This record gives sequence, C-alpha cells and structure tokens, in this order.
Amino acid sequence: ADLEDNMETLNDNLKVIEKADNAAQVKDALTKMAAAACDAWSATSPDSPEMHDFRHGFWILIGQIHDALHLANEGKVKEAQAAAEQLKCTCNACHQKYR
Amino acid sequence: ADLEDNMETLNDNLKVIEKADNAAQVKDALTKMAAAACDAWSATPPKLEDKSPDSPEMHDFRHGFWILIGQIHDALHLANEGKVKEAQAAAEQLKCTCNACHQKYR
Amino acid sequence: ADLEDNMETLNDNLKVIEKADNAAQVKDALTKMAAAACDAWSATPPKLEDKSPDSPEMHDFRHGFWILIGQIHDALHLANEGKVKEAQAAAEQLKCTCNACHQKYR
Amino acid sequence: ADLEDNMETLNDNLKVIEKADNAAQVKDALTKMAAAACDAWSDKSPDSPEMHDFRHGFWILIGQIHDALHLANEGKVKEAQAAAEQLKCTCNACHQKYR
Amino acid sequence: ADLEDNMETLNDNLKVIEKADNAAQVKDALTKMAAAACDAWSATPPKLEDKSPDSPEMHDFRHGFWILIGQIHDALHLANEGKVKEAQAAAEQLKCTCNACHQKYR
Amino acid sequence: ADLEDNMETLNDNLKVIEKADNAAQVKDALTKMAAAACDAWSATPPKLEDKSPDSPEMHDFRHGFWILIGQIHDALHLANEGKVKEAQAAAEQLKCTCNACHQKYR
Amino acid sequence: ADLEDNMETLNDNLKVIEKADNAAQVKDALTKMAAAACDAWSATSPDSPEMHDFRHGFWILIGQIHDALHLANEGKVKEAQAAAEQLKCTCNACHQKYR
Amino acid sequence: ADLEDNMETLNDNLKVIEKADNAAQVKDALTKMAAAACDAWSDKSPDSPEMHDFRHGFWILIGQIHDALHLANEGKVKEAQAAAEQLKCTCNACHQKYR
Ligand code: HEC
Ligand code: HEC
Ligand code: HEC
Ligand code: HEC
Ligand code: HEC
Ligand code: HEC
Ligand code: HEC
Ligand code: HEC
Ligand SMILES: [Ca+2]
Ligand SMILES: [Ca+2]
Ligand SMILES: [Ca+2]
Ligand SMILES: [Ca+2]
Ligand SMILES: [Ca+2]
Ligand SMILES: [Ca+2]
Ligand SMILES: [Ca+2]
Ligand SMILES: [Ca+2]
Ligand SMILES: [Ca+2]
Ligand SMILES: [Ca+2]
Ligand SMILES: [Ca+2]
Ligand SMILES: [Ca+2]
Ligand SMILES: [Ca+2]
Ligand SMILES: [Ca+2]
Repeated sequence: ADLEDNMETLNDNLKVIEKADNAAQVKDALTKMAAAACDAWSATSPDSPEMHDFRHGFWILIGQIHDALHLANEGKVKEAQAAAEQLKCTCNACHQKYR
Repeated sequence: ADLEDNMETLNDNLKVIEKADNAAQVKDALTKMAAAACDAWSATPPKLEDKSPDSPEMHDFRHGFWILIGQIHDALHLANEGKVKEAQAAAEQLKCTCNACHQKYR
Repeated sequence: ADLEDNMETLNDNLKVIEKADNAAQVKDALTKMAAAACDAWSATPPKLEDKSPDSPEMHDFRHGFWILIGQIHDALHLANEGKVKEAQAAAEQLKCTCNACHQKYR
Repeated sequence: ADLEDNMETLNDNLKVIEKADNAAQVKDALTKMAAAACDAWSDKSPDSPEMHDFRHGFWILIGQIHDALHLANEGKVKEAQAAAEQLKCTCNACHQKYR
Repeated sequence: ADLEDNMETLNDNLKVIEKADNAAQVKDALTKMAAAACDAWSATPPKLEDKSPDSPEMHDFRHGFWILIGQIHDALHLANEGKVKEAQAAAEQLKCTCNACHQKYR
Repeated sequence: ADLEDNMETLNDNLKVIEKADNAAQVKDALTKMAAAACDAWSATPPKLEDKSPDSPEMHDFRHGFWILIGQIHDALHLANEGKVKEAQAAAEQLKCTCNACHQKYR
Repeated sequence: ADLEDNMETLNDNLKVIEKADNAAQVKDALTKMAAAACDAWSATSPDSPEMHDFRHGFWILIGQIHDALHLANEGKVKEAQAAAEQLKCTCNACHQKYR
Repeated sequence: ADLEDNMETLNDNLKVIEKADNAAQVKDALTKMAAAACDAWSDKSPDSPEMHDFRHGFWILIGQIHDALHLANEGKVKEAQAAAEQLKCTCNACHQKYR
C-alpha cells in the first residue's frame, strides 16, 4: 500500500482499540496495524540515511505492536490497550522528525 | 500477492543472494524477501483452512513469519554495514525456518 | 566433557534463559552454552562413527555447530546491550538448529 | 541529591509546565527538570548492562529536556509545552521496566 | 557543590585519565567529571553575578557545559567499548571546551 | 592547494552544514572539510616558515589538524546514521579547534 | 584449557600449516586452531570492557580460521596457507594491546 | 592527486621505512605515507556500502600510520619500524577485497 493507507490503517485501528470491548476486537485491530507497519517497513539513489532512519522507526513500531498483540493473546486486555496508547510515543516521534 | 507467489519471491531472492557479487544486489533481494514475508504473515495456508484463525496452529504459523522477518531484518542490517559475506550467511540460515514451517504446515 | 554432557548443558542453560529475570543470568547461561557448543564442534556422534572424519556428513555435522555458535555469539551481543527480551528470543530460535541437526544425526 | 527527590522535582515541574502561561515559567521549570535529570544520570553490579541501560535512559531524557528548553528559549512556548508532555514516554518506558 | 570544587573535580580527573592504565579507571574518572559538569550547569560564576539569569552570557555559559557533558558522554562510550586510547584522547579534546569557557567567563 | 583556500573550504562548508536541511548535504560538506583538512596537514603556515619542520610548534600545528580530522570523522558518522541535528552540532564544536589553532599560529 | 595451551596450540599449528605438504595436514592443524580459539573465546566483576574487547579478538580469529578451513576443504591448499599467514595480523594485534 | 599515485607513495615509502637507519627517514617516510592515505580517504554508487567500507579501510590505515609516527617521534625507531610492517595487513585486507 501507499503510505497514506498505512497511516489510515494505523490511525483507524488505534481508535478501534481505544473503543474496543473484548479481546477479539483488540487482536484484530493490532493485526491490521502490524501488517500496515510491515508493509510501510518495505518499499521502493542507493538509499539515504533518512530512509534508513525512517525504516527503523517502523521496525520499532512493529516490535511494539507485536508485544501488544502478545498481551492480547495472553488475555490481558487492559494491558494491551495501554500499550496501544504507548505506541503514540513512536508515532509522534516520527511525525515530529519527518513531517 | 498470493501465498504461493510470496514463496516464489522468497525462493528466487534466496538464490539471488547466493550468487550475488555486490552488496546492492543483496539488499535489493533481501528487501523483496521482507516484503514477501510481510505479505505472507497474514496468509492462511491450505492445511489450516479448517482451523480457527485464533487456533494455536494459526498462532504458530504466524509466529514462523514473525521469526523469518526478524532474520531478514538482521541480515539486512549486515548488508548495510557492507558485511556481504555475513549477510549471505544469515540468509542461508533462513532455510532452517523455511523448513521448520514447511515440515508442519506445507 | 562428553557430547551427551554438552547437550545437557545446552538444554539446561536454554531453560535458564527462558526463566531468567535479569541480564547477568542470561549472559552466564549463554556463555555456558557457547563453551558447550565449542566442545561439541569436535565431537563425533554415534550415527556417524562408521563415516570418514572428512565425510560430507561429518562436514555437515560440524557446520551445524558452527551455525549454533554464531547464533549464541549474536544472542550474547544482545544481552550485553542490555536487550534481555531480544536475547531470550534469539535464544529460543536456536531450537530450530538444535532440531535440524537432531533430525539428521541424533 | 536523593533519587526520590529527583523524580519528585521531575514530576512536579512537569505539572508546572502543563499549568504555565508565559515562557519564563516553562524555561524555569524545565531548567529544574534538567538539573534533577543530570543528577539522576549517575543489589545489581556497578558495571551491569541494567545500569548501562538505566543511565542511557536519563541520557535520552536530558536530550529531550534540552530540546524543549531550546524551543522555550526561542519563544515557541506552545511547542515547548508539547515537547514536555511527550517526555512522559521516556518516564514510563523506564518505569515499565525498572519501577 | 562549590562551582570551584566542581572545577577541582574536573581538573583532578582529567589528570587521572591521562595516566590511567585500564578502562575501569577511565570510566570512573569520566563519571566523576560528568557529575561535576552536571552540578556546574546550574551555577553562576562570579563574573556574571550582576547579570540576569536570562542574559545571553548565562545562556552561553550554560551551553558550554552542555557541550562539555556531551563530550564526556562520547568519551565514556569509547571507554565502554574498551577503546582506552581513544577515550583518553577524547578526554584531552575536552581541554578546548575548558579553555574556551575560561577565556570568556573565569 | 593554497593553505588559505583549504581554510576557505573549511569555512564555507562549516556554514553550508549550519543551514543544510537533509543529511546528504551534511555528508557532502563534511567530506569536503575532510579533504581540506587532509591537504592542510602538510602545509607550513607563514608564522612558522622560519622554524624547523621538526619544531615543537610544527608538531602542535600538525596535531591540531589530526584532532580536526577526527572530529570531522565523528561528525560524518553521526551523519550516516541520519542524526542530522547531532552531526550539525558536532560540526559546530569543530569551531573550538579552528579557534585554538588560529589563536596560536594565524 | 589454560590460555597458555590455547597459544601453544595456535602457535604449533600455525607452524605445521607453514610446513605442511598436503591438504589433510592443513585441515587438521586449522581444526586444532579453531577449537583452541573457540575455547579461548569462552572462560570464567560483571565483566570489564577489556574482557569484551579481548573476547572479540578471538571471535575475529575464529571467523578467519573458519574461512581458511573452507579454502582447504575446497582443495585450494596454497590459498589456505596464505590465510594462515594472514592470521598473524590478528595474533599480533592482540599481543600488542594486551601483552 | 591520483589514487594510483597514492598507492605508489604508500608502497615506496613503506620500503624506505624497511631500509631506514635513523628516526628522521622513518618520520619523513611515514609523514609522506600519511598524506597519500588522507588523499585516498576521499561503476558503484557514491552512497554504496562498498564505499563506506572502502573509506573506512583508509580510516584504519591512517590511525595506524599516526601511531607509528607517534613512536617515531618518541625515538622508538625500531618499534616504529615494526608498526609499519604490520600495516601490510590492512593493505592486503583491502587488496584481497577491492584490488
Ligand atoms: C515514521 C517512521 C512514522 C511512524 C512510526 C508513524 N507515522 Fe504516521 N505518518 C508518517 C509520515 C511521513 C506521514 C506523512 C506522509 C503522508 O503524506 O501521508 C504520516 C502521516 C500520518 C497521518 C496522516 C496522513 C494521511 O493519510 O493524510 C496519520 C493519521 C498518521 N500518520 C497516523 C499514525 C499513527 C496512528 C501512528 C502510530 C500508531 C503513525 N502514524 C506512525 C510517518 C510515520
Ligand atoms: C511458514 C511459517 C512458512 C515459512 C516461514 C516459509 N514458508 Fe514456504 N511455504 C509455506 C507453506 C504453507 C507453503 C505451501 C503454499 C501452498 O499454498 O501450496 C509454502 C510453500 C513454499 C514453496 C512452494 C510453493 C509452490 O510452488 O507450491 C516454496 C518454494 C517455499 N515455500 C519457499 C520458502 C522459502 C525459501 C522460505 C524461507 C526462506 C519459506 N518458504 C518460508 C510456509 C512457509
Ligand atoms: C548437531 C549439529 C547438533 C546440534 C546443533 C545440537 N545437537 Fe543436541 N544432539 C546432537 C546429537 C548427535 C545428539 C545425540 C548424542 C548421543 O550420543 O546420544 C544430541 C543429543 C541431544 C540431547 C539428548 C542427550 C541425551 O540425553 O541423550 C539433548 C537434550 C540435546 N541434544 C539438546 C540440544 C539443544 C538444546 C541444542 C541447541 C540449543 C542442541 N542439542 C543442538 C546433535 C546436535
Ligand atoms: C529511568 C531511566 C527513569 C526515567 C527516564 C524516569 N524515571 Fe521516574 N522513576 C524511575 C525509578 C527507578 C523510580 C523508582 C524510584 C523510587 O525509589 O520509587 C522512579 C520513580 C518515580 C516517581 C515516584 C517516586 C516517589 O517518590 O514515589 C515519580 C513521580 C517519577 N519517577 C516521575 C518521573 C517523571 C515525571 C519522569 C519523566 C518526565 C521520570 N520519572 C522518568 C526511573 C525513571
Ligand atoms: C564554562 C562553560 C566552563 C567550562 C566548560 C569549564 N569551566 Fe572551569 N571554570 C569556569 C569558571 C567560571 C571558573 C571560575 C570559578 C570561580 O568561582 O572563580 C572555572 C574555574 C576552573 C578552575 C580553577 C578552579 C579553582 O579551584 O579555582 C579549574 C582548574 C577549572 N575551571 C578547570 C576546568 C576544566 C579542567 C574544564 C574542562 C574539562 C573546565 N574547567 C570547564 C567555567 C568553566
Ligand atoms: C591549525 C591547526 C588550524 C586549524 C585546526 C584550523 N586552522 Fe584555519 N587557519 C590556520 C592558519 C595558520 C591560518 C592562516 C593561513 C595563512 O596563510 O595566513 C588559518 C586561516 C584560516 C582562515 C582565513 C582564511 C583566508 O582565506 O585568509 C579561515 C577562515 C580559517 N582558517 C578557518 C578555519 C576553520 C573554519 C577551521 C575549523 C573548522 C580552521 N580554520 C581550522 C590554521 C588552522
Ligand atoms: C588476544 C585476543 C590474542 C590473540 C587473538 C592471540 N593471542 Fe597469543 N597470546 C595472547 C595473550 C594475552 C598471551 C599472553 C598470555 C600468557 O601468559 O600466556 C598470548 C601468548 C601467546 C604466546 C606465548 C604464551 C605462552 O604460552 O607462554 C604465543 C606463542 C602466542 N600467544 C601465539 C599466538 C598465535 C600464533 C596467534 C594467532 C594465530 C595468537 N597467539 C593469537 C593473546 C592473544
Ligand atoms: C583500501 C582500503 C586499500 C588500502 C588500505 C590499501 N590499498 Fe593499495 N590499493 C587499493 C586499491 C583499490 C588498489 C587498486 C588501484 C589500481 O588502480 O590499481 C590498490 C593498489 C595498490 C598498488 C598497485 C597500484 C599500481 O600502480 O599498480 C600498490 C603498490 C598498493 N596498492 C600498495 C598499498 C600499500 C603498500 C598499502 C598499505 C601500506 C595499501 N596499498 C593499502 C586499495 C587499498
Ligand atoms: Ca484508503
Ligand atoms: Ca462499545
Ligand atoms: Ca496478499
Ligand atoms: Ca503448488
Ligand atoms: Ca570434550
Ligand atoms: Ca542418551
Ligand atoms: Ca546525586
Ligand atoms: Ca572548597
Ligand atoms: Ca599510573
Ligand atoms: Ca586563492
Ligand atoms: Ca537552506
Ligand atoms: Ca600444554
Ligand atoms: Ca615436508
Ligand atoms: Ca585526491
């Protein structure tokens, strides 16, 4: 996907998680997020260091998303949603820098 | 793309990395691999179509790609450091993970 | 020590790393693993006793430890960077290599 | 001073930045936050990677406070106010791990 | 502490490093230097007592320690890798910062 | 080249970096600064023409560029990681070395 | 083994390789070396950075030994012996520093 | 100057250090070697990791020449003479790879 979709996806599903009731909604939104992050982490100069640093921010995000999913799969719902709110830290870090 | 199609990409770009002289060929291959592994991570394989998406088998299948993706990330990182021979080695080790998933769900 | 004895050490210290809280426990375990893998690299396993030391099987057996040793080196490196959770993950992935050699020569 | 007293100064002054109106209270409050954070960056061993890690946390924190002061000093108060809120990320990140 | 004694601390340790044999010594010295630099950041030097805490000279004085701190950190890092010589030489480049500030505000 | 023009090159690029937006700019500037510094290493400045090539002042003059070079390298590295701000600020700390040498031999 | 043995081994087998006739003598001496390096790379403070840097020198050595063995296993004898002579570079690097 | 001319200066001056008697020829020859090596450190792309790698090679080489001069400057001629011989390691290492 287009990077803009990847952001729609991440942003949309962040909201879903916040509003979510049960664990199946959380797992499902985070899965969507994980994939968007993975796709955004791979795209089409031999490659600038701002590219390297950009890609790296997605890689962090993925790992964090992945931790959160793990909590949701363990059944810890409360804990998962908090991690999702903690992701914002990384979202804005990037946006500050590259936007 | 298709789960089959992803496996193709992985396998071609594995061979590209064996036969690669220079570091650009290897980044380029590994990146095409990562993209393929990312797409595959969401796929649902034949043998597990009858299973729940939440089944331990589907969990485990997803985990194999999570692993594979980390191994490509780690190999990428080497190729950036210009460590061609290392990155080709880290790539050859992927086959273990390829095989372990195949053994179980192919 | 004995090839069997090495496999013990590996397996105990694999479990230590699963249950480890702090980073010192994990370095300490991984180091005991490395030492064991190093000793094993020269060992000659039962199933291959009839083979030439220069046989492709013995080559391949040695290669599995060479691989395993690199994976412990790489996991060690993470534990030094204080990246406990990563190093425990890199450790769990060893099992693939444990298993691939076992499949063939155990 | 005491590490308890560092964390209090951090927390309190973070609140004062939330509440502040003009650049000078923000400049002042951050200046205090910085001191506490430099103090801080200084059963487990002295050499242990948990301490390399712990210290490195405050190194991040300091860089972030320095930036937020640089904004305050320029007169971008609002932008400084936000830089400050996002510090929490690092606070928590340490807390999650070592609180 | 006495701004003066922070400076005693910086100067003493500068020399310690200069004749240190091993890294553990160097880290320790640098770590004391960092502590001193941190405490120094807040101080008003006698030449600026008359001046506004906001004065451009106080900003410049503060910024001098900020540079100093950074350099100490960069030298610490060279020490943790065990590049003793490289740490020792970083630590000698600090003298430029010492001197620049001193030339303007001592 | 003209020692003077090396210094023109160092000064021009110092400013380039100062107002660069992206990293590719910064690397380029730093790389020119390195080239200039290298060529400068061999030069005799007018104030030392009278002196022995072995003279302690020529050693000290040479050593000033050696420091400078190192700092350029350390700033280059911050640039290749894409820490633009950090590179830009390293590059401002070079001014201390510029000034120290100038104060003594210009 | 004692580090002194590890050195006897490495030194003894370097000489053997130099004097070697056939590929089986080279493979065999390098194998002995590889093992000595591996053992020296693992031994019995939370751990000094000079220790880290020391261990690292062995790790380089192993990788080099391993390349050389590979050439010998391919049949390239001449090439292997040269690599063994190239190892000295690493041997002395360490000795300079730590001895 | 030309990169061919760098490598010649390096090689020739390396020979002059082998042959030298007093500190001044060693000091001089290395001084020349250093210049050539600083020149050098400066179909594949500009940004490529092969060039990061190539350059980094000469960075090593320079550090080694600097050390060997520092010995020469102290009057440890013999020790400088050996520091010089061991440079070959780096020469070859580059050569093996990029000659
Ligand atoms: C960089 C490493 C990023 C991370 C991590 C995240 N985002 Fe992002 N985001 C990034 C860029 C460069 C852009 C601008 C590109 C463009 O033109 O679209 C964005 C943009 C957004 C947007 C709005 C863009 C749009 O579609 O019009 C949103 C809503 C957004 N990003 C949300 C978002 C969330 C929720 C993230 C984490 C959970 C996140 N982003 C991470 C770069 C990066
Ligand atoms: C699971 C977690 C897998 C990992 C990791 C890898 N592969 Fe795979 N692969 C997997 C499945 C379930 C299948 C069957 C697909 C189907 O619908 O039939 C495959 C298939 C392949 C194939 C064959 C495709 C075909 O032509 O039928 C190849 C060539 C292949 N896989 C290669 C491959 C490589 C090289 C991998 C890692 C480097 C790899 N796979 C990982 C499941 C999984
Ligand atoms: C080959 C290259 C191997 C690798 C890598 C690992 N192991 Fe292994 N293991 C191997 C063999 C040939 C054998 C049989 C030994 C015998 O003489 O009987 C083993 C055996 C074990 C055992 C069982 C020992 C016993 O009680 O009989 C265990 C528990 C074991 N191995 C564990 C293990 C682990 C945890 C590894 C990696 C992390 C590992 N092995 C790697 C060959 C190889
Ligand atoms: C580590 C790298 C930390 C960072 C960065 C921050 N904090 Fe912290 N904090 C840390 C520890 C280990 C502790 C426990 C200390 C104790 O003895 O309790 C704390 C504690 C606090 C507290 C509670 C202390 C109390 O008196 O009860 C607060 C209020 C606190 N921390 C706030 C805080 C803020 C606001 C931070 C960033 C802006 C922050 N901390 C960062 C470790 C670390
Ligand atoms: C400003 C940004 C400074 C930096 C950086 C350093 N120093 Fe300093 N130093 C500074 C001042 C204003 C003074 C005068 C203090 C006073 O109260 O009169 C000093 C003083 C010293 C002294 C003399 C100390 C004494 O006991 O009288 C020393 C020996 C000294 N400073 C050393 C020093 C070193 C070694 C530095 C860097 C490594 C350094 N200073 C930095 C202001 C600043
Ligand atoms: C000694 C070790 C030096 C260092 C480090 C730097 N410079 Fe320099 N510079 C030096 C000398 C001896 C001279 C005089 C040259 C002459 O022939 O008279 C200079 C001169 C300059 C000048 C003026 C250049 C001109 O065209 O007249 C500038 C602008 C200059 N130097 C800048 C400069 C910068 C920006 C440096 C570091 C980044 C720097 N110099 C270092 C000796 C030394
Ligand atoms: C450090 C990372 C080393 C590498 C790589 C190599 N050697 Fe070494 N060696 C090292 C040390 C610290 C010592 C002294 C320790 C002691 O007291 O023994 C040595 C010593 C030797 C010796 C003599 C020691 C003895 O047994 O009396 C020899 C002959 C020797 N080393 C040879 C050698 C060779 C051939 C190497 C590479 C092929 C090599 N060493 C690497 C540290 C390190
Ligand atoms: C890379 C990082 C290098 C280092 C370090 C050294 N050399 Fe080099 N050298 C290098 C290259 C890519 C080439 C090929 C250049 C060409 O156009 O041929 C060379 C070449 C030489 C040559 C031959 C050039 C000729 O005119 O035929 C010599 C004699 C030479 N190099 C010597 C040399 C010495 C003595 C070095 C260290 C002390 C050294 N080189 C280091 C790349 C690199
Ligand atoms: Ca859309
Ligand atoms: Ca609802
Ligand atoms: Ca698809
Ligand atoms: Ca098929
Ligand atoms: Ca044994
Ligand atoms: Ca048994
Ligand atoms: Ca304190
Ligand atoms: Ca006093
Ligand atoms: Ca001493
Ligand atoms: Ca001119
Ligand atoms: Ca501009
Ligand atoms: Ca013996
Ligand atoms: Ca013979
Ligand atoms: Ca040139």
